[PDB]
Amino acid sequence: AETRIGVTIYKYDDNFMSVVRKAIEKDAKASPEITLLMNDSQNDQSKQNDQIDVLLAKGVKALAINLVDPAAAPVVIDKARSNDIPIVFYNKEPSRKALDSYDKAYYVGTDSKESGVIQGELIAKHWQANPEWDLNKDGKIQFVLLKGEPGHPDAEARTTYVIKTLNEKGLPTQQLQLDTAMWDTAQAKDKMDAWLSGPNANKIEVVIANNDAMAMGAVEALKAHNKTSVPVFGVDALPEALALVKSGQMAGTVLNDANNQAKATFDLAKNLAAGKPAAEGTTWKIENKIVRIPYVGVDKDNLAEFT
Ligand SMILES: OC[C@H]1O[C@@H](O)[C@H](O)[C@@H](O)[C@@H]1O
Ligand SMILES: [Ca+2]
Ligand code: NA
Repeated sequence: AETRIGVTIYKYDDNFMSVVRKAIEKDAKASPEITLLMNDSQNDQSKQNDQIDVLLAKGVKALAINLVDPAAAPVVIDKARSNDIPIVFYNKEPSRKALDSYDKAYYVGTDSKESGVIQGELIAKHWQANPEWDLNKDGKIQFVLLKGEPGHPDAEARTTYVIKTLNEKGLPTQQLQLDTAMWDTAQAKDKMDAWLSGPNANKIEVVIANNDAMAMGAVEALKAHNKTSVPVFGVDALPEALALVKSGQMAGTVLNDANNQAKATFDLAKNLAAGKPAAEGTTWKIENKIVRIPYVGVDKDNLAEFT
């Protein structure tokens, strides 16, 4: 006996979604009647759309979709609803209007703003404890920021709220550079290397990255330029970032809870595949069809909890 569930990951080479992918597959092992059909959309929404057509033709009873493009949620909804197939969107949040457009569309993710606020609180905490970080002694944080994908809710909120949080805590900032590296380590290394080769190089006091993968690239570029005392902040708490916090090569990150997002996505998909209320028999709190899993700030104080 078997219930098929189709799953997409927007790109398997995304560091964070690779963690989520493995956690989904691990959780599915405990429900041997489920057969997961797991797909790498390779960062291409048209490929994902074709994959969804195949999954529906192969008789999946639910879809768990990590969109390539958040704006494509209506296309996916239109495909799934033809035969009343439920969708748990996850990690890339569709619009409220898209979620409300189909009774069987749900979302599992995070409060994106919370991660920006926590990151700003972490930067404030360390800035206030490290007066030497104010290289030009002007009382302002001269920073560069590595942004995630334009329009991605986590990139937009982390970028807006890290700065609002710092400023509201009484720490003025000066944005020397702000550009996207598309969540990617190599793009971030190249972008940081360019900034370190230009006129703002010696003015940079803090590196803020919307994720750990981009922070890791910035760390490499800082090392190449012998700027290892410029602090770097990320988001996700990837193992590699936790190792950099331990060595002092990153100042802080924020746990993006892949384990519980994967478990909630799988649990909701499994209930919906059976025609049951989405959170039945689970602890997940659905609020207007959305589950949000808390972020947690991580630095040297609480690092031992995570390694
Ligand atoms: O959608 C993918 C993105 O999701 C974000 O929540 C993670 O912080 C990023 O690392 C990841 O690249
Ligand atoms: Ca300064
Ligand atoms: Na994992």
